[PDB]
Amino acid sequence: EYVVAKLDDLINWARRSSLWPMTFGLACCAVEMMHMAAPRYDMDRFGVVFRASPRQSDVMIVAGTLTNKMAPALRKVYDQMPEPRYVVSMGSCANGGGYYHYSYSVVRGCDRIVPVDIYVPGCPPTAEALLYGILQLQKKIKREKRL
Amino acid sequence: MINILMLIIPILLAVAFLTLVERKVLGYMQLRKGPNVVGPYGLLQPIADAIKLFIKEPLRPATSSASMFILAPIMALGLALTMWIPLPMPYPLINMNLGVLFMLAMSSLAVYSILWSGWASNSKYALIGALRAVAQTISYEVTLAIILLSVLLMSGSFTLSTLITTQEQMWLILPAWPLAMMWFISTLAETNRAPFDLTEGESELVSGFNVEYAAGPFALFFMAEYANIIMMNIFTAILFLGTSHNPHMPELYTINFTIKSLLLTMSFLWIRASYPRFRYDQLMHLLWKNFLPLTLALCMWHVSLPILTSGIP
Amino acid sequence: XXXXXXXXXXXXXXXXXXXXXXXXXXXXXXXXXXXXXXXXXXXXXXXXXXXXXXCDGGGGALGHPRVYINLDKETKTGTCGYCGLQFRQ
Amino acid sequence: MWFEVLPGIAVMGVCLFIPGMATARIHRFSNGGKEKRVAHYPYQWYLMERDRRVSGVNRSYVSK
Amino acid sequence: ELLQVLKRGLQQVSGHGGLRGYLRVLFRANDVRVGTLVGEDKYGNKYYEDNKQFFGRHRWVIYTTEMNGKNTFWDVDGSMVPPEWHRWLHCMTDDPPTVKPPTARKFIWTNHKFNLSGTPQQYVPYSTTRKKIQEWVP
Amino acid sequence: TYKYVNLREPSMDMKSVTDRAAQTLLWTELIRGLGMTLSYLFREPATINYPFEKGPLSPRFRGEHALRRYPSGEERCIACKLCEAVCPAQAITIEAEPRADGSRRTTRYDIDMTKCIYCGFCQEACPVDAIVEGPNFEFSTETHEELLYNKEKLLNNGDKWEAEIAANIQADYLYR
Ligand SMILES: NC(=O)c1ccc[n+]([C@@H]2O[C@H](COP(=O)([O-])OP(=O)(O)OC[C@H]3O[C@@H](n4cnc5c(N)ncnc54)[C@H](OP(=O)(O)O)[C@@H]3O)[C@@H](O)[C@H]2O)c1
Ligand code: SF4
Ligand code: SF4
Ligand code: SF4
Ligand SMILES: [Zn+2]
Repeated sequence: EYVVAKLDDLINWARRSSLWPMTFGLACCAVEMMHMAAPRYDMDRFGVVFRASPRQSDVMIVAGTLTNKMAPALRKVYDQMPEPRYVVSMGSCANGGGYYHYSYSVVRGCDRIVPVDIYVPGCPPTAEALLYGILQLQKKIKREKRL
Repeated sequence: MINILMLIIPILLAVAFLTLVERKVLGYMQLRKGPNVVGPYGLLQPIADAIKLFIKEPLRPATSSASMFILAPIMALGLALTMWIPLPMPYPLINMNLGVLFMLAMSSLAVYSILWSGWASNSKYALIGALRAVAQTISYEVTLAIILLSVLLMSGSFTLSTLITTQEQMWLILPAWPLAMMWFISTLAETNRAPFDLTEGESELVSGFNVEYAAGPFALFFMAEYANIIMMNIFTAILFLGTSHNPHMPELYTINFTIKSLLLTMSFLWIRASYPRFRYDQLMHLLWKNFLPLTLALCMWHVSLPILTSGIP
Repeated sequence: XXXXXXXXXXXXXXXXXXXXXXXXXXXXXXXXXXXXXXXXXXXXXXXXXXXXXXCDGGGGALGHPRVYINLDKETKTGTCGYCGLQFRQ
Repeated sequence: MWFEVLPGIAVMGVCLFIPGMATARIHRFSNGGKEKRVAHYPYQWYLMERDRRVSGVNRSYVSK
Repeated sequence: ELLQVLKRGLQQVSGHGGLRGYLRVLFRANDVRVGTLVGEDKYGNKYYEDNKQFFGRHRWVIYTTEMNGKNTFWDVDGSMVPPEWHRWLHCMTDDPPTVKPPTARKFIWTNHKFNLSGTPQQYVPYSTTRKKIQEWVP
Repeated sequence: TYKYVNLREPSMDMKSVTDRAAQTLLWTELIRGLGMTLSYLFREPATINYPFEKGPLSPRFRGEHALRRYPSGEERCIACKLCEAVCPAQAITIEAEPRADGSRRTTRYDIDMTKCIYCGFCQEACPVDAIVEGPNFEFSTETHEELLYNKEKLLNNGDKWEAEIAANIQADYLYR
């Protein structure tokens, strides 16, 4: 009744505590994604530990432009993730092409390939604005399993 | 028996609380703040990973293998945590008839954890990280036994209980001056968080015994791989350190033994951050080509010494 | 002004008997305060002496290019292109 | 600053401190005199066997 | 040298709050520091400043508990603090309620709103044009 | 100019050979490298935790788009299709109809965040200075529909950032 309701929040507290990102070296957004590891604006053991390998991680951050050559590649990586998974599409390329969009190769918005939970709009995604991409992620995890 | 159960549960916590040090000390080495948000100083984060990786994370490999693969994290913990038993400490759990023989045999048996993870995935991508892990360990098992023999002939027999009593006035670092420097390198034979290390970390290649494993088996691998780092740190603090014995007061020994080990516990993470990987080919050239003739020359030297001046247990 | 559905802002109809609009139901629809140009006629008209006067929003600092308005028609209000500010005499 | 580093060391000064004290302080309840006998070779093993046989009966190691 | 370092930590805990106040700045707040405070802010933000420490740093500042209707003391975001982000924390040197005057317009929102994101009453898309009209009469 | 990377062998005889051999036999210079990060551990980290502390910025900075208004009401945007043409992503859309009687200012005004590379072009191209870029960071949505801006409205709701904009534009007129 009360113990059951608090135990579900305790499991959700583990995702609120720590989430491991994926080092998607996809574009210029990946350089600012490296700035999350940079000391001045840090999530290093604040709630983020870089390790790579899609099998171990909990959150994958799509960091830039995706093309038709990359659409089969990213899709199965998301499938290689453990079932409690979150996708953060960071940048205008990740939201529907920086420019592009009306281009031949670029797939529009990532959502055509892989579903996204948290959007970051910033081209040069400022590390200040990037910090929401992990903090809002933890805030969005509220309730899991009622019955 | 209560002692064994009082040497797994608090020991798994020491491997858990290692994750703090793995990014706190390593963090300040790189001038960055580590654990801070979760606890008072991030102290609630290491215990949070046990709730994170086991209860919610579900993966099993695709093409896989049969019984093997899931057999490997059982082989990871069930051979590396057993290493705590022959340890002399203030008082050992079942003091062995010969001490260090069980320590050397089970350490080589602990290598199989990264070996059976090669056949975890039938695909060839995972076994490259396994084949690299063979040579990065197979060569360093030669000197690991030889440098032991030079220390063991200097002081007592194979029994780990005699190694505490032999250091009453001075440490074994000073007589075994080049041999002590070797045990900062030879200890990193097993896949440990280091600069020398083995095929386990990412950097250049895919992560060995991690790309095939999930989260749950993969989480169980870290509870064994980082456990070996403490094990080598304690083992160096027996063979080379000692300071005092005192059988009457165990309290004076337990505090003094931990400080000596903790200074070495920081030293491996000091190595990890500082230096790049030695390469697959060139690590085979550090030892064998260059260090093996040096260790055998010191082994030749340590045979003559008890004959030159009386030194027999 | 609002009728049955959400309030209209800057002349925009919601839906005729609710057919097209359905997404804006769980989440509340946005609304701009004073968007019907009610604040446009709220500002008092300034008196002039010259035949033509140059308009400015707030000098060179605020975005307003210089426009000359003729105040000689008498019947006409006389307003600039950028502002709804009226000038007499 | 070291005021953040030291709680990471102090938490290790409790958990790693356990296996040393837990092995030693358990000898109070297990044996009469806070000591477990070292075996090594049959000579020291025989002394324990005759001790349990001679009027200790049930106890393995007992004085007088 | 060693005596002054331990005394500096004890004075920091004694100055800000006390016993119950120090725990609130340790469990909820990431870094604990005491200095000068601006004070005056909408909803109930603390806003601290005038600290040396390091380059590009202007004290703890701290977020308010229950700003509009969220009712959270453990959870905090960048939605906190009113129209004052351009000063004290970044860019400008002058303090928003002490020296720097805020410009009046009688059109800007009086009460500051936090970003909903997942919560109801959030952002929405809407049509603009009336389009081509179609008519049919009996 | 030639700087030359080659040292052409520092060792020669007796004293210059033995010290170069001593560092390769044991370590020394690796212990010297070990001491390099020792001092780096001793010095304080330049780290900023976000939920309380904030990072350094500039008086002119671009984030989320918001359109301005005159001190005595009225929409500052005049509807030109100017900023539409400058836009490299073509994220901004504009269609105009006469506002009741007299004034002729906007009907459709959508700025898609699916595109937009953040140039400051539309901030510079605008003659009336309608779109003035504020120091925004917080924007996170569940769907694309919630992300892209509607017909003004949410862009008109930039009043919560217009107080900072008025302070920032004081550094803009007679540039810096
Ligand atoms: N075996 C077959 O394949 C088969 C054969 C012949 C006909 N059919 C017909 O085809 C349909 C197949 O559907 P399915 O079985 O694939 O659906 P399903 O997997 O049972 O999924 C239904 C979803 O609706 C929610 N739901 C249903 N009843 C609910 C309740 N009383 N309270 C709260 N949540 C409720 C559940 O959410 P929660 O999990 O969160 O509660 C669940 O996610 C059936 O309706 C059946 O009539 C199926
Ligand atoms: S959104 Fe901007 S910064 Fe990110 S990948 Fe695209 S062009 Fe580069
Ligand atoms: S924002 Fe400026 S340039 Fe664009 S239509 Fe409006 S007034 Fe013209
Ligand atoms: S900043 Fe550039 S891309 Fe964005 S709306 Fe303005 S002109 Fe278009
Ligand atoms: Zn005007």
